[PDB]
Amino acid sequence: DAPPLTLEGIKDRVLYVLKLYDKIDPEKLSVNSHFMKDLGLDSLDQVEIIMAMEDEFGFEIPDIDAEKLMCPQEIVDYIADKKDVYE
Amino acid sequence: SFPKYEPSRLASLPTTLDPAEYDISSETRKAQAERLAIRSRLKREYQLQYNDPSRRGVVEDPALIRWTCARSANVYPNFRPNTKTSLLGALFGIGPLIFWYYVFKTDRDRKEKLIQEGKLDRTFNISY
Amino acid sequence: GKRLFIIKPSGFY
Amino acid sequence: ITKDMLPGPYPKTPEERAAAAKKYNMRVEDYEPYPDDGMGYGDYPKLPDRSQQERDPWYDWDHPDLRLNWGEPMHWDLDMYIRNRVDTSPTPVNWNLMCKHLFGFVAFMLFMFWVGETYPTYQPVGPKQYPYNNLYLERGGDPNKEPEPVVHYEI
Amino acid sequence: AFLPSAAYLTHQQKVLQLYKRALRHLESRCVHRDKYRYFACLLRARFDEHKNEKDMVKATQLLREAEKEFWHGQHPQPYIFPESPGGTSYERYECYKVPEWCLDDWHPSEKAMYPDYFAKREQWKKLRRESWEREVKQLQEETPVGGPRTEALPPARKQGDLPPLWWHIVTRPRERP
Amino acid sequence: MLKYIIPTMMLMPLTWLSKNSMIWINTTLHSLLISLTSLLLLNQFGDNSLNFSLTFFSDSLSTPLLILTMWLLPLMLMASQHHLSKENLARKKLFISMLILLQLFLIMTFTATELIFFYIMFEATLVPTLIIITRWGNQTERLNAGLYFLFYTLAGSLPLLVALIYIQNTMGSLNFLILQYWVQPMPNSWSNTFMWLACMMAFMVKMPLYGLHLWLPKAHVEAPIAGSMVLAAILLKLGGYGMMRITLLLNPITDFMAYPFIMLSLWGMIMTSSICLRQTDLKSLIAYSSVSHMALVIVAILIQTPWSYMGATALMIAHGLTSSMLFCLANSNYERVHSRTMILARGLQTLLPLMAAWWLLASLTNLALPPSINLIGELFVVMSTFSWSNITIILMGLNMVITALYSLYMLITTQRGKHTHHINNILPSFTRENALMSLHMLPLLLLSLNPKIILGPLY
Amino acid sequence: SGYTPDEKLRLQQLRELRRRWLKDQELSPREPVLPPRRHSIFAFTHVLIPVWIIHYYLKYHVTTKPYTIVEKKPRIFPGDTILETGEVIPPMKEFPDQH
Amino acid sequence: MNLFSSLTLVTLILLTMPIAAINFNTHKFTNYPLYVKTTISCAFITSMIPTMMFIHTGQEMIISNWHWLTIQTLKLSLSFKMDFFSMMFVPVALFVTWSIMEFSMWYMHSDPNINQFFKYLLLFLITMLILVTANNLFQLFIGWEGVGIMSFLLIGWWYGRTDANTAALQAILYNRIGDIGFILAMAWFLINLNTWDLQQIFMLNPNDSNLPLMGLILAATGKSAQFGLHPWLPSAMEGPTPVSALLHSSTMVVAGIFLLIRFYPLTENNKFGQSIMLCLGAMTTLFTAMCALTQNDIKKIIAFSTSSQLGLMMVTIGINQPHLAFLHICTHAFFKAMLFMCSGSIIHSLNDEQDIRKMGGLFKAMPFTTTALIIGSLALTGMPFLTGFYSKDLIIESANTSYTNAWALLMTLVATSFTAIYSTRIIFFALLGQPRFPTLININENNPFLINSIKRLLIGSLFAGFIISNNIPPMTIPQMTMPHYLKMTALTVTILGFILALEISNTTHYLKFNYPSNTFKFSNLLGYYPTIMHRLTPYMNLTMSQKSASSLLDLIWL
Ligand SMILES: CCCCCCCCCCCCCCCCCC(=O)OC[C@H](COP(=O)([O-])OC[C@H](O)COP(=O)([O-])OC[C@H](COC(=O)CCCCCCCCCCCCCCCCC)OC(=O)CCCCCCCCCCCCCCCCC)OC(=O)CCCCCCCCCCCCCCCCC
Ligand SMILES: CCCCCCCCCCCCCCCCCC(=O)OC[C@H](COP(=O)([O-])OCC[N+](C)(C)C)OC(=O)CCCCCCCCCCCCCCCCC
Ligand SMILES: CCCCCCCCCCCCCCCCCC(=O)OC[C@H](COP(=O)(O)OCCN)OC(=O)CCCCCCCCCCCCCCCCC
Repeated sequence: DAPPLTLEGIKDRVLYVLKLYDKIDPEKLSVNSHFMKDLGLDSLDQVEIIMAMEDEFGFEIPDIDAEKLMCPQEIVDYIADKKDVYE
Repeated sequence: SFPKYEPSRLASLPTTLDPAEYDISSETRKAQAERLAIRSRLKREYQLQYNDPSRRGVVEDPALIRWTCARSANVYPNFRPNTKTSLLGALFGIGPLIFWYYVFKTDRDRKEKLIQEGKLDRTFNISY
Repeated sequence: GKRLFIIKPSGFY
Repeated sequence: ITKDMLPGPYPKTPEERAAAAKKYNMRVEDYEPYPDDGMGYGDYPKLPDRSQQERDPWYDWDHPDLRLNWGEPMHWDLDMYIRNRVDTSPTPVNWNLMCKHLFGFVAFMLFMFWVGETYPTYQPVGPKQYPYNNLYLERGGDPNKEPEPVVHYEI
Repeated sequence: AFLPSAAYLTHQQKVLQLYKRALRHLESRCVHRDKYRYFACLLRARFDEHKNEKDMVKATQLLREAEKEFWHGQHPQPYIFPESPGGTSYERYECYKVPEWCLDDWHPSEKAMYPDYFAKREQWKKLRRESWEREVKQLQEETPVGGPRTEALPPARKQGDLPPLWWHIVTRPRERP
Repeated sequence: MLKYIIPTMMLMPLTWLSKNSMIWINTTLHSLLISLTSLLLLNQFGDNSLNFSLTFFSDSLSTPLLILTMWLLPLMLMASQHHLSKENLARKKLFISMLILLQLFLIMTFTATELIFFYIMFEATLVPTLIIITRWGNQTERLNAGLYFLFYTLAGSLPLLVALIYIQNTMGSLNFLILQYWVQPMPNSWSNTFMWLACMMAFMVKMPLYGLHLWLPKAHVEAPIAGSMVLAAILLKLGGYGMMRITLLLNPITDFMAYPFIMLSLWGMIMTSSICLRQTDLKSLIAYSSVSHMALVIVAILIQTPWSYMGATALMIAHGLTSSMLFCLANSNYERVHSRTMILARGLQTLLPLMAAWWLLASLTNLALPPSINLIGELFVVMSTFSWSNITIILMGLNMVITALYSLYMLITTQRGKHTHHINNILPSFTRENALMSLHMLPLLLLSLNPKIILGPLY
Repeated sequence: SGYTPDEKLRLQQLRELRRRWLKDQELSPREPVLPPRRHSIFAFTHVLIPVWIIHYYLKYHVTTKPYTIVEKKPRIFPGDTILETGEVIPPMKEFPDQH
Repeated sequence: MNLFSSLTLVTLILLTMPIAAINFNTHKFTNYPLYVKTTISCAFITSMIPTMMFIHTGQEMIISNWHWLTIQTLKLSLSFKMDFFSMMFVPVALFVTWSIMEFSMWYMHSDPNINQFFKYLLLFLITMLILVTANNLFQLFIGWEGVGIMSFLLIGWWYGRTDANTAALQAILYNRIGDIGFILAMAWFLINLNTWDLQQIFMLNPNDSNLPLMGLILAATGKSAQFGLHPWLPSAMEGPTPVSALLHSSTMVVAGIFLLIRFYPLTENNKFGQSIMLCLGAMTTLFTAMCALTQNDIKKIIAFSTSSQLGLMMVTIGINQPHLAFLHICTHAFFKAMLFMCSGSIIHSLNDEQDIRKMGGLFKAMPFTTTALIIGSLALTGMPFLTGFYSKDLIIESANTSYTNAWALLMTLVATSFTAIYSTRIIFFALLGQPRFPTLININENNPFLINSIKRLLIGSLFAGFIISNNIPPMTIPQMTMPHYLKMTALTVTILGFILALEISNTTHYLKFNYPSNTFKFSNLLGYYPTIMHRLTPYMNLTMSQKSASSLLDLIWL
């Protein structure tokens, strides 16, 4: 039960979610692709992506942090903060 | 149109349905900025003592000390006997005492009258 | 592997 | 702690109100006391009676369980509005509408049980018949007296 | 309303939070996933109908009756995540989150049970105590007159220094002890 | 009783001739030996009380209060020795001397054959208690309590003195043994009404009565730990002992003079228990709990049935042990966090598991968990007051809800929840503190096995 | 907008320190350094010796006292044989059969 | 004789021996939960022999073995009543507790306070078998308050969480309000009958027994979560899953029902007490089953299930059928403990997920859990010749054919339909359909502890009604003659509930979004009863506890 999360695992799962998203092409998506400026998404799309992260990992990101996560690396770093990875 | 939410004493109005939350005026900017400033200053004054290694003890909170001193000490020296204080200290002070007095006196007079008339079933009542 | 230290108060006394 | 951070009497002049609002660590515009009827609150700030359950949970609190900060002037009934106790939070249904639905439901169920007790349902049978004079010696009848004959007949 | 950094909510933040709460309460209303996904694109269309509204007073009013719409259509018991506040597993392990200073109160017979751990904890505490006065004198020259305006703290500027007010954030207990 | 008074007095040369590092050990040892000696008072009989001399006697009412009194001194010496460590040695010996003198006054207050010797020792117990509270109370702010002590002297002990001198002139004696056989009925008259108030109001304030309890959440707060232990454990019970002696002479006028004060207690335990739900101060909460439990003893003495006296003396012994342990737990947190605020230090079961076990056990005895003698006393008083009036069970049972409510709240606030972050001086439990909690609780639990020795003279 | 460069720098520095702390919460292969310290004995210690104790208690201290163990007398039917007497209970009346 | 009383006391002393073991410890344990589970298994085996030699002859007795106190006419002795109720409840309680502890060795394995958990659970078992075997009111009050306090300590197990402490204090509050009536009954029997012993109460047989029976009905209201004092049993799902499984479904919450079944010679000669029990039980079994229709936490739904079954137990006491009510207790223990165990197996498999709106697709993922959940739901609803058929249907077969409050019967039938509704609601949202849980599947159940622990209660939930109802003697006359529309009542109403709730469940796949109705808002916010009274009655206390009590009178005037 309760498997350990790794930055490889969190990275691969966040990118696995974003590669199943029909406004992000899977060939331009990188680990530092900014949502508004580099992938060209809306703040509505950004809220849908953070809600997809909540659907993915089974917890909630609050809105004061959901309004600032603007790359997949910030998502991986935030889940690393809230899950204590690489003990 | 829609049912308007009714606030209550135990059901407060939400932050979203209050109109004054949607104030955009600069005086609300000043009030919110001064509240953020006082809160940030008190937060900093707290966590400089909290994160200090040389302190090992209790970060004393003068708002908490002030709250306990208000709940204990400040009750008598700011009392003024007037109509409101005397009537409210006579309602909940000698009201229910008189109430339970007449209730228990009535029931005990009834029970005594039934016992001295041979009415109350006191058959197996030998523990008392 | 990857055993983690559990911080707890002193159960000695 | 010393005296000039302790509570005092009711603020009458506005400069005493300003000295108290500096003492209680809040804005002078928000600082209102309890009204000086003589009930002994003193110069304590009348906070607007919000339960601590209502607060922001994700906010970085000094007291996370209380949802309270250091130096913040607490509510007068802060022992009462903890999350183990009295809540004032908003509800999906209105307060009076809840009281009306509960009272109508409870009183109507009481009235329907009174109606069903008024009109009881049963079986198309006679009474249950027991031998030996309605079981006289079994039900605690004395052996010296003899009751009336309780005789049942075939049908 | 009540936030650590900003003293208010911007209108953009209010729109995004109302959209998120509407989708969450909708998913509570609309349990199945394809059904919620259909109504979710319908609600995304309803939110993108007036995305390009320039008038901030008209957008304020539209947001206000959108809050009335959301309050009229809310679920009574929405889905709260278990470790989210209001959840069933929320703050469950807080009785297991012992603060770190209690390790200082151990007896030396059980401190000797973990020699490498406390031998490293000594230099952790050494690091903290030679970082403290440097980060205090960092904060005293950057804070404006009247105290700091916002609750956010500056980072470590020099190389070799540590960020100010860092020990309880770094040495906080794990969420699953 | 002179095999107990003389060792208690020999504790004075034992405490003044002891070496400076040995004065706690010697007094604790010899007071524990006196407490072991104190079990010879259990030579009670089903008809006769144990009558030692012309001056001292012991029935089954005075005997358990004597054993509790002689047991309370070592516990007070353990509880009060930490916060007197930086004290002067001579002042420390003065503290121990005032404790020994208070025990000396109490153990011949409870055995007083004659009632004016009871009055002299009864009002003699106030002076070492006064000096202990005001010389070692760590802060003294008594602007309203001076006028209340004046009210205690006016409405209390002085009419008792005039009334006892009047009985001395009328009956010719104040021997309780003689007054068992020479008691006249006290009929309905105004002279006998002021006679009843004079015989009762001193002990009404000593219990305390509701409305007259204004001193007790002050004198418990402004005191050291030994003072609060002896106030909760013994010095309230002098009022109940004196009522159970003096209500022999007050028949049958008590049968209609009890009706106001019974109301004052039956509603009063509804209020003070409710007051415990809104206490910021933990020590004040335990004080109002003591008022809420002594209200039942007031009712049980005033209704004067056998079951009520049995329940009242069992409740007195049980509440003495329980509330003394509650004040000791309150001090075992106050010596760490240096404030009595109950919302300051929370979540202490995360830090002190065995001490939270002691908090749990003292709370369960506080809310009368059966078969503890708290519940036996509570229950027998409730049965007797049901025989008094069948409606009072409501005012009993509602109290028995609120008595549970603040008992676990005191457990939930102090021990459960999230720990307070900015408090880092929470040390582990000293063996002294756990020994103090066990020497409270384990006698209280063993008395559930054999409760017949704490059910008074008419068991 | 996201974070400032100051906030990203602070989160990166705090994240490095946090990962160092969490990695340094690990254990050594010697840790914990501990100090230097019959198939059915359960049914003997927990059952059989308590059955001995409780049988001694009930046989020689409880039933030797009056009315301590009171038992409902056994249910007597027509046709039974009494062991204390030797008396055979007669049967019931012959049945007025229904079927 | 010498076998019966000896093994009777050996069971209770054997249950107390691991408490001495955990209190006399110095080492770290060689699997103390296995030791307690082995002890309770052997205590089950020990208590089987007095039950079998009760089924042989009907042998009941009293063990008044230790004289404790004599208050002048009241000889309080340590007195154990071994009757039909103890002989059927003790093996069922020990069997259920043995399955709960083999469950807990899997479920509570991550808890570092596992020895404290098994200690507290054994303390609960000891206090409960003190309750159900007591011969006087005082020892029964000991066990009564004991299961109340162990309920407190096992609700507030995660004592850092605010909601767990809140629910535990709530449960203590409602139970002490029931204790007002229990102490009222003790007071009445001591004054008017000079006894707390059951034998002198039953032999004197008072006629003016309305007031002690009102006290006992208030005690069962506080204890069995009847209407007015009910919401602590849904609040008490904040504790761990084996706590809610053992205590608050099957063992503790039947003790108010057991208190009223224990006093059946007083209720059978008081029609007013029967009518009040019938009305209160029908009100509770309506209300809690109606609240169960619109909930989404699975522990809440199964707690409303067990409180509706307790209301049905109160109904069948109220028709003067106490032995059918106690057969329903012994029956209900098996499948309701198994339903909580299977729900918690889903919860632990789905990483602490309890909300049914994020479940589904577990028919083939958790096959044994799905099998046992379907068997537990069908035993709950009254599937023919499962265990829940052998009591509950008979309850309806005596609720129709008796001099009954008609509206109480109609609400009993509406409750019988609602049981089928929420049972197939659980099977719909949790087992059927397509998955709704998050993406990292850690679904697993292949531990012999979990599988054997659900397996033995599965054997119970299949065979135990047949075995017990063919091993218990008649104490009433079973009413077996009724018309065919009246014999087929409970089955048809249950199948109508299944059909109505399947139509409700197949209206959820439709792509429509309706505004919430007032019935949905009423039943989802729990009849508005925990929303108002949990705010209003504290408020009117605590302001009155501060303004007038502390500040006005007892700091200024007096
Ligand atoms: C004369 C000879 C008599 C011999 C028999 C003994 C008679 C009773 C004596 C006293 C019994 C209690 C002793 C232990 C409690 C105090 C210390 C403590 O907390 O230890 C924890 C510790 C175990 O915990 P831990 O994990 O090691 O550390 C603590 C944890 O960190 C944190 O702790 P935790 O939270 O994990 O666990 C705490 C837990 C918490 O559990 C609870 O709170 C649950 C308790 C309430 C519900 C269950 C009980 C309900 C009532 C029914 C049972 C009683 C009647 C039964 C009779 C039949 C039915 C009528 O408490 C217990 O487990 C205690 C078990 C006993 C409880 C008794 C009832 C207390 C409730 C309040 C009063 C109720 C009415 C009065 C009862 C009187 C009984 C005689 O125990 C020990 O280390 C034991 C120390 C030695 C004990 C000696 C006992 C005898 C002392 C008397 C000496 C003189 C006579 C010589 C006899 C010597 C015999 C060896
Ligand atoms: C491993 C432990 C077991 C011990 C192993 C070593 C010894 C070997 C076994 C043999 C033991 C010795 C012989 C048997 C014991 C002695 C028998 C005997 O006559 O003893 C005298 C008496 C019997 O009572 P009695 O009737 O003779 O006298 C009572 C005393 N008077 C008359 C003054 C009131 O005492 C005992 O037996 C004590 C043991 C009792 C067991 C139960 C204790 C429960 C405690 C609960 C406290 C609270 C109660 C609340 C509830 C009350 C009711 C509602
Ligand atoms: C068969 C006959 C049936 C008769 C029925 C009619 C009689 C009974 C009437 C109902 C009485 C009980 C209901 C009212 C009190 C309920 C109090 C309670 O349970 O409070 C719970 C509350 C927390 O509840 P909740 O909001 O769910 O919390 C989770 C999220 N916050 O917790 C809190 O807020 C904490 C509050 C702590 C202080 C409590 C103060 C109130 C005390 C109430 C005592 C009531 C005594 C009644 C005595 C009756 C005597 C006859």
